Amino acid sequence: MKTIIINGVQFNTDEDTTILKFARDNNIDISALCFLNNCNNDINKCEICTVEVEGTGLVTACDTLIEDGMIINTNSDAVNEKIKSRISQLLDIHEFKCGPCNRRENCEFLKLVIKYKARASKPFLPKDKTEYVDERSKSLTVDRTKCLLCGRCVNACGKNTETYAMKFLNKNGKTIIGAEDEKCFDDTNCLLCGQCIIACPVAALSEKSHMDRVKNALNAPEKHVIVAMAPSVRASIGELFNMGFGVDVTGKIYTALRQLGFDKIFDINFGADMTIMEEATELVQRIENNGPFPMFTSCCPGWVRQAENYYPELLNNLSSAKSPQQIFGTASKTYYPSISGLDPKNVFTVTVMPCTSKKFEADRPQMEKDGLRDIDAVITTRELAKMIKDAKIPFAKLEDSEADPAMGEYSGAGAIFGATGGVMEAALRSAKDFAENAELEDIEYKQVRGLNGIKEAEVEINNNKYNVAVINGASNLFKFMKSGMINEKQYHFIEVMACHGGCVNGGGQPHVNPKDLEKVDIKKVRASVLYNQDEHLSKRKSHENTALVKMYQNYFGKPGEGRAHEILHFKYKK
Ligand code: SF4
Ligand code: SF4
Ligand code: SF4
Ligand code: SF4
Ligand code: FES
Ligand SMILES: [Mg+2]
Ligand SMILES: [Mg+2]
Repeated sequence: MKTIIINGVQFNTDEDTTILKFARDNNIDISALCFLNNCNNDINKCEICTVEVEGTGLVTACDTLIEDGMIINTNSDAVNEKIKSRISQLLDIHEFKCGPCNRRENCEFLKLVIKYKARASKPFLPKDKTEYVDERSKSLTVDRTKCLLCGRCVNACGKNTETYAMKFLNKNGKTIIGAEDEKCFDDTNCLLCGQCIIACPVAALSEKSHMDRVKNALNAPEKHVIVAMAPSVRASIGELFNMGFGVDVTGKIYTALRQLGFDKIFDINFGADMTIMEEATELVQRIENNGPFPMFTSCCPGWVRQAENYYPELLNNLSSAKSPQQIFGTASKTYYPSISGLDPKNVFTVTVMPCTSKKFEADRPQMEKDGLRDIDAVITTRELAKMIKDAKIPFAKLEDSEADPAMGEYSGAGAIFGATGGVMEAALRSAKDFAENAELEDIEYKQVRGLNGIKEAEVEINNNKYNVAVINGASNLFKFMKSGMINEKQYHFIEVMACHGGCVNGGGQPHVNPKDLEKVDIKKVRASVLYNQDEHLSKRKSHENTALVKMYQNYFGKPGEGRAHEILHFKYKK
């Protein structure tokens, strides 16, 4: 073993790890900042994790290994003044205005300033933030007046996407972070997945705001404003109201959306069932025509952009079915009027997503028809949360209400969409019933679930074996293709999500403090909410959605053909 003295307390351990990690595992407080995802800022260590080691001096605990004979002190005056100096220096480059800041209620930096009572040697107060702000992107926004240059976004992008779209840049001899050549992120190989935002300890990286689109549309007398949340929203937004993790708040969201003044409360899970109708039918179609295999999902715009930027040869292999968001939006301007009498142009369709990329998908030029946008606005989970708080809605104390069932009902299949393997399973539940023309009892495909990067399974459909795969994260898509796993066998249907764990870990999701990520498996705790809804729902198949069946019977007809194929589909091409 090793003998380690920390603050006078002796430890006898055989572990090989860092001071920070060992300290955290023994309830010994050590501050940190730039350390996240088992990596720190190598070229510019923040030194917030400084601790004293007798015979060595001050050392960074987040990358310093424990060694026998170490006598560590974490709270000496020499350590605190050092940490206080670094935080003070960061403040010299930080616009310290927490009042209007969108991270006011969960900023790692603010908590560090309060903790050490640090103050700026000179308050950073830029007159014009123009040069510091980049709002060119449809999904991302950079405010470099808040940027600590901790590199956590850069490292996050590398790990999650392996695109390294977020880079350190030298602008006029000044270190900043941004896209390649300081271009607009959209104009680069960036996936707009927002993982860089999630890793950001401050409000330096945020989503491109759409709240003005919403509030204007709401206050517009003639505008009929629809709202519909994604699957993952009802399993995460509760976190930003001190309700904890893994708490279902579906009913509370519906009520909150009515108090905010939305004219109609629908649900994207209804659109998730639609996507399954239009994707399960296509899978069966491609089987009969024998290809083109494999069929890739197309509901994740992060993946779409990844295909557009790295694998354009696969764009014709993507499912023509629109994403649950876009497919919902299409029906909102055509079907919903036909059952409400509303003038389509007065219909304003808003979605609540866990995703920053969804903003880019919704504003795609061709994502419309007859001048009518499928989706007019997308607000992240964080945006809706702020919208609720600004309205002074006591969310945690709201009583449950239901959505409007015309486009608000959803089966358990559409419910699990928010988790990696969700779309896959949901699609197989319908495709097997379609191909075999039956109503099979066994519908649970646990094989394609979980947090494994790459997941594969052999499924039987109409007395024939087919190979499916589920790519869990953009970095795993790169690995899947580069390593030649695609060519090792003939796959017939592949799911691809950009964010590891699925949309429950989207870029528009609530920020989780590093100390909570250690205590909670955010990806599984969030997904559990979705699977629990699937288990307790009467309808667990997309095509068993009564409200949707009505819609298809009375308006669209059959899926994968006629009117359905006409307007609910969207093909990508190189
Ligand atoms: S980023 Fe954090 S510390 Fe800086 S102004 Fe915003 S809330 Fe305050
Ligand atoms: S944008 Fe955020 S994560 Fe990136 S360097 Fe600045 S503070 Fe760190
Ligand atoms: S949105 Fe995703 S791909 Fe783009 S820079 Fe951020 S982490 Fe990288
Ligand atoms: S996995 Fe979901 S949340 Fe992440 S980029 Fe794709 S659609 Fe958005
Ligand atoms: S947390 Fe250790 S150097 Fe940043
Ligand atoms: Mg390191
Ligand atoms: Mg109104």
